[PDB]
Amino acid sequence: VCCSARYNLAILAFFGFFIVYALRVNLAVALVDMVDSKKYQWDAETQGWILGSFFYGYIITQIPGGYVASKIGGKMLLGFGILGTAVLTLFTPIAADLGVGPLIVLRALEGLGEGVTFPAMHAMWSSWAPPLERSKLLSISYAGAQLGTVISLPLSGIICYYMNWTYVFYFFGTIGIFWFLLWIWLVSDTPQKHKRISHYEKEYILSSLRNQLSSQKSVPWVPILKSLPLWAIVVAHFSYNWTFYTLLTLLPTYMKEILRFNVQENGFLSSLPYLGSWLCMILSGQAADNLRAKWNFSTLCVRRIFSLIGMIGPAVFLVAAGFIGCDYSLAVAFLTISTTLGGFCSSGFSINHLDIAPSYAGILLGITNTFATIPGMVGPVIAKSLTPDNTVGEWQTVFYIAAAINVFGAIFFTLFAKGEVQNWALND
Repeated sequence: VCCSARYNLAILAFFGFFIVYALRVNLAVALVDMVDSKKYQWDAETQGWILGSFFYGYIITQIPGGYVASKIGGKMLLGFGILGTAVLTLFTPIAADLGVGPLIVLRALEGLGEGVTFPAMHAMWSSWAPPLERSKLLSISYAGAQLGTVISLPLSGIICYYMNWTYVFYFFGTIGIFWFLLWIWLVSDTPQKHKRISHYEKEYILSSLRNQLSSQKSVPWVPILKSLPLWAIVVAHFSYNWTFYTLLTLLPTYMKEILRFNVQENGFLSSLPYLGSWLCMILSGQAADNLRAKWNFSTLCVRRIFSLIGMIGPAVFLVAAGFIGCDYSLAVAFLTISTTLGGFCSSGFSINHLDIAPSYAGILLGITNTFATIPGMVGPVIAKSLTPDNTVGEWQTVFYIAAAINVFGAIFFTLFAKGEVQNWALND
C-alpha cells in the first residue's frame, strides 16, 4: 500500500529535499541575471564566493546535527533546517541590496541551518526503516534532491523571463513554508510517537528493528573513530564527491571553454543528467532491496556491487570525455551517462552508515559529510592551478586525477567495507 506511514514519511522527505535543493540551485541562475556587465557589479571572484560560502557553513553543523538528532530525534532538526533555508532565501533580495558582506553572511547562515538535514534524516530512518527495506526508503527520500535540481533549473529561468528575479526566491521560499506546515503536522520522529500509524505496522517495524538498536547509554566516540569500516565509507564518500564535483562543475566548464558549447545557457540539456540520476537512484534502490530480500544476497555483497558500479563506471566515461575531441554532443552524452550511473551510490556506500551502526547513523553520516564536503571547496583552486594554459592536455590530466581518486576510493571501500552491525554499536 502506497499510503503506509513509512512511505508517507519517505515521500514527505523527498519533497523536503526537493524544495531545499531547488532553493539552493535557483541562486546559481538568478545570479547571472542580477550581476552587471539595478544590477550589481560583482566580478567572477565575488560571484564565486557568494556561491561557495554556503558550504563553509554547511560543513560545520554536520557532526553536531547528527549528535543532536540521535539525542532528540530528527523531525525538528530537519523541519527547522529546511524552514531556515526557505525563510533566509526570502531575504536574499534585501541582502543583495545591503552589499556583498550581508549576502555572504546570509548564505553562511543558510549553510549552518542546512547542515543538519542529512544526518537528521539518517537518524530519523534509523527508527523507521526495517533492515530489508532501507534501500527503497532511503533512495526514495534522497532522490528528491535530484528532482529538485531538475525542476529548479528551467523553471527559475522561466520565472526570470516572465517576472523579476526576486520572484524566484519568493516563490520557492513560500513553497518551503507551505511544505514545513505539512511536515510539522503529518510526521513524527519514531513510530511509537506517530498519531495515525496502524497497530500492526508499528509492530512490524519495531519487530524488524528489535535486535539492531543499541542498549548503550552514551555514544561510543572512540570506537567510532577507531573503526576501519567507517573510514571505508569516508574514503568512498570523499572520492564520490570529488568525482561528481568534477562531473557537474568542471566538465560543463570544459565544454564552455574548450568546446565553446555553452551548456549552462541551454538549460534543459543541463538538467538531463540530474533526471537520469533521479530515475537511476529510485530504480537501483528498488533492485538493490530486491536482491537482498528475494534472492538472498548478502548485504555486504550488494553494497560492494552497487558501489563498484556507481563509482568505477562513471570513471571510464569521465576519462573518455577528455578524448572526444570537438564533438560536444558525445561530451553531453558522456556527462549524462556518468551522472546516471552515479545513482547506484544511493544504494551503495551512501546507506552503509545504517548498515554498520543504525543507532548512530546520524553521527556517522555527520562525520562522512564533514569529510566529503571538502572537495566541493578544494576543487576550485586545484582546477585553477592545474590548467594554467587552458588546453586539452591539462583538462585530460584533471580528468585522470579525478578518475584515479574515484577508482582508489572504490577499491578501498570494496576491500574494507562491512554490512553487519558492529559489536561496538550494540552493547557497552
